[PDB]
Amino acid sequence: DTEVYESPYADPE
Amino acid sequence: GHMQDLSVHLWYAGPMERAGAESILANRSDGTFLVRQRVKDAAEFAISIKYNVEVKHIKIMTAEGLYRITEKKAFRGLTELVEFYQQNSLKDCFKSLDTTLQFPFKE
Repeated sequence: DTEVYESPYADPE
Repeated sequence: GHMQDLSVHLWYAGPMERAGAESILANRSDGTFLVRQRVKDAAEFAISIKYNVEVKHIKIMTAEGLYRITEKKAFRGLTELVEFYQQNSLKDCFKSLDTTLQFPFKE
């Protein structure tokens, strides 16, 4: 409903 | 449609929501994937794929007018990204995702 795709994973520097 | 209406792509759930995306995907088999948008505030994008009775939703980055599921990639269009990965494991782009664009949720 009011949710979405947070962010499973990301790659930093 | 009106322009970059990715909704034309079978894997584009368009106005669909994440939870919603999971609703179909959750019911679909592993590998099932899709894309959706609804945040009429940030022209962002993300791809959702079914993995182990679960769904992997990875956000797509935008800067140089390129589309990438990982800060390390870049495509000129979702369709060139999605349809290209059909033969290239997502793990190559995705972080945890270890499969390919098996089938669209819309299927």
